[PDB]
Amino acid sequence: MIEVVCNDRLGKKVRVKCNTDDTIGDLKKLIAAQTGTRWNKIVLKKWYTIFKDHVSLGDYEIHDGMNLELYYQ
Amino acid sequence: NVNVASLTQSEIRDIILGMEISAPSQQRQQIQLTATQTRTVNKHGDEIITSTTSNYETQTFSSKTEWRVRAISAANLHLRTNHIYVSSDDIKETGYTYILPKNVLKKFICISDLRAQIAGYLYGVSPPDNPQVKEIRCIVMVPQWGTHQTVHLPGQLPQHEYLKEMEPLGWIHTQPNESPQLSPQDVTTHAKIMADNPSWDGEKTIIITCSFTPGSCTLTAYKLTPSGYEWGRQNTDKGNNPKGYLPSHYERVQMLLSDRFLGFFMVPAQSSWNYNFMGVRHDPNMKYELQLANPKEFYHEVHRPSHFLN
Amino acid sequence: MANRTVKDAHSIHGTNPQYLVEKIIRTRIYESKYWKEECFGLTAELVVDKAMELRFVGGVYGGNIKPTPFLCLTLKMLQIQPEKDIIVEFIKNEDFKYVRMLGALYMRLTGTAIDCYKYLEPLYNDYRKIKSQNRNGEFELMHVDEFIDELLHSERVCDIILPRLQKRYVLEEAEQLEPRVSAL
Amino acid sequence: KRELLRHRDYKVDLESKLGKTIVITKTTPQSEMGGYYCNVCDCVVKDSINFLDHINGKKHQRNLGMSMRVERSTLDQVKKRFEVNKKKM
RNA sequence: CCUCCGAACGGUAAGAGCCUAGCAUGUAGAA
Repeated sequence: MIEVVCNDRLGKKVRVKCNTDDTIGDLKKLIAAQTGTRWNKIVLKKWYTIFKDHVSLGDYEIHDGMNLELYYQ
Repeated sequence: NVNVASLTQSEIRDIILGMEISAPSQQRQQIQLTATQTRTVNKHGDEIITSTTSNYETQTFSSKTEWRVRAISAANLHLRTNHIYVSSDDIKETGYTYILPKNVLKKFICISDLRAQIAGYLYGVSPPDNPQVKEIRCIVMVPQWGTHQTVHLPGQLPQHEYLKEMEPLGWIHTQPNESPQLSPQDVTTHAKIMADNPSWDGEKTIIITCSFTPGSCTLTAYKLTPSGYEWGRQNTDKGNNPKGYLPSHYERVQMLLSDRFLGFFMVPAQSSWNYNFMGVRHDPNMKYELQLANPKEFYHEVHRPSHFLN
Repeated sequence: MANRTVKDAHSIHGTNPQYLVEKIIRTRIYESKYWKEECFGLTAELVVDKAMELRFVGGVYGGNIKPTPFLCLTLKMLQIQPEKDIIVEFIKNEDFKYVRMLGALYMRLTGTAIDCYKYLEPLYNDYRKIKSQNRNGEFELMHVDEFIDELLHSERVCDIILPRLQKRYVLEEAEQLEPRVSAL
Repeated sequence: KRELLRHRDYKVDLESKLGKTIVITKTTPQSEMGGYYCNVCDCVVKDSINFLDHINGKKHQRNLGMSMRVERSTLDQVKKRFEVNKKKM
């Protein structure tokens, strides 16, 4: 179970444990649990690149400790 | 191949002492403006249309499939009709033996392009007292567009006053490359001709594949068997290699060409026979009236005029 | 500005009516092509013209937040603020369904609880099929009664947070609305 | 004296010159330069969306003798629009 | 048995160049 930091630089910096087999939807659900924003209202970016919900975390190579930029929809 | 007066002082010193370094094509110096409109996205992915001028993805490819490159290759095609590699097939007088006219074949070979399939209905009555000497009267070609393997022609068969005295010997088609067998497209075309045209008789039908050989042409006479003809007519797999083909579907034909009989040539009365450059007319409902005229250039000014609009 | 609220408008729910759409989605609408091409200088006459050409309803879709034309027209009316009876003419139309649902959504965002119930409960009797675009861009076949049920029961419709409706039984116990007489 | 803003009844030819390459020399004017040109504004913009921002801007509409005020249509106008489309189809 | 899970900053290329914004105001004197 890898651990990903999902950071909003204004301030929402959150720490989320997740599986590698998890899709981005499951990670968004965990971020929703730990932030209060609804999971379908959360965008995970890499400086401009939007991670898509149907792709597993292993495919994106989101490894244990990596930061993901938190944006909203 | 240099100029001795153009040599500099150090150039002469290097010539006398040792040698000089060359420069291969693999050595690349990757170390006016043409605006281009491209459908891109912005940084946020908003699907915009931009007009750029930086020459960094502008290298044109233009290889083997361009109208300009194909036309340049078609240039000097008349000089490639010298070594006419005829095919001595094993046709032991099955029906009317192939006695074709040399002038008509020479004109047809030099008037076709080696990019798409160019074909034509070669029909003609047999000569006087022809027991095993079929008559290669002339080839009539209507507007059509051809693929890399088989050429699509108009649905309606030819019907002309000069064709009243001529019987349909078969259909000639020039393949892109050489192949020691009838292609699935050729078999499908033969089956369609036999099913639709009553003049495409079983033993009376032929296929003069005037393919493009290496350096010269390759004229192979072939015929379709009854069962093979039925299979090629019902074969819905119209690709380069369909499923449902057997070696018995086609057989060779023993024939030759001579210049004694000056054959005719059916040209289009309305538009040019080679209509591949304009693919908005080669449809199945084509009912055109042919005429007694020579075939037009494969890339003539009227064969594909749409490129000249720019 | 093409997106400023008209300067002869009310303040619906205490705020600028355009603010009834979430700010992120408001901005995403503002930078869309449909809002800049097909939603400029529109009056309440031409909102009808664009509305009859709608082929689906929905909010936003894709990894990028791309508004649908339906949501863009909703925001355009929130900007224009057409009169109430114009919206009743929108809803009372029976031939073009998407115009009716567009008017119903505007009424839901804008009208009070009495207006919302009184004007949208008659639409439970409409069972015409409709296209609705998912978040992934796909299209699903819903029904007009299901859309009205989402308007009157769900917090979020077309990815818009809706103004909070008073529950029906509170207005019923206040005599302001007679019980919901169905078609059965 | 500024008239009210009117909705454009014509479609915009944003997609018209895709692939159509323009050779740009010194002597070429801005009219035939790459991108989009506001003949009313005499300005060049190199995005479709940025050109849309321009033709939806205060300065472009000012050059047309317009304003940022939209006509308030009435009941009968909307009703007659409904009947007009009903008749047309 | 062991449960204390922190954060922000030290992360701006400098230019050119054209377009539209948010802004965000604009309510006072007078003949």
